[PDB]
Amino acid sequence: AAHQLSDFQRNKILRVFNTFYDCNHDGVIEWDDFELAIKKICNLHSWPTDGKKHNEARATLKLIWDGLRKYADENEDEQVTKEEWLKMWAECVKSVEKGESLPEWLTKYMNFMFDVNDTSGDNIIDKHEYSTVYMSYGIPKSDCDAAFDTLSDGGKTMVTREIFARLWTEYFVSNDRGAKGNHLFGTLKL
Ligand SMILES: [Ca+2]
Ligand SMILES: [Ca+2]
Ligand SMILES: [Ca+2]
Repeated sequence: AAHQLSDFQRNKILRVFNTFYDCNHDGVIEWDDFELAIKKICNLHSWPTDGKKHNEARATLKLIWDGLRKYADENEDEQVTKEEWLKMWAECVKSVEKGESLPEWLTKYMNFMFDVNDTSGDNIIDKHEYSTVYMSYGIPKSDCDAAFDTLSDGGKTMVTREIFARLWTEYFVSNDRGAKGNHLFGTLKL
């Protein structure tokens, strides 16, 4: 009585491990991966290392890693493995299906990524801002452009902070292959 992750769900959650959290592709998340993530973003947007954007990104990522460790690092080595990661997500999905909200470190990350996408600062991610960011993570442009149209409902919805936040939740927990949120980090062929 209860339940595991479906193949669908597990693979969506491993995809994000591999592409966005494990920046040195060694199979585990560590503070070292976050430092890398920080360099990557500074390079993308041309932020100087000792600036306030950089320093605010670092501070935010520290809180996020602190919350992630608290949630997932069961053997307390300051390293989160795919094992630790999936075990945690199993409980984060269930808790979400029962009304609870996602963990605070996760919402923090979502809001931080929204901010990273929305370089114009107008509270809207546009198609160019979007592919600029996900293409930097190895997502093909054609899967960025298709995903954007899906996410914005072919332009009927503005991808604001709140819309990004809802889509974000749906990516990680939805078991519906027709959900829009499935394509938040590039088109999934389904
Ligand atoms: Ca790593
Ligand atoms: Ca660990
Ligand atoms: Ca914008």
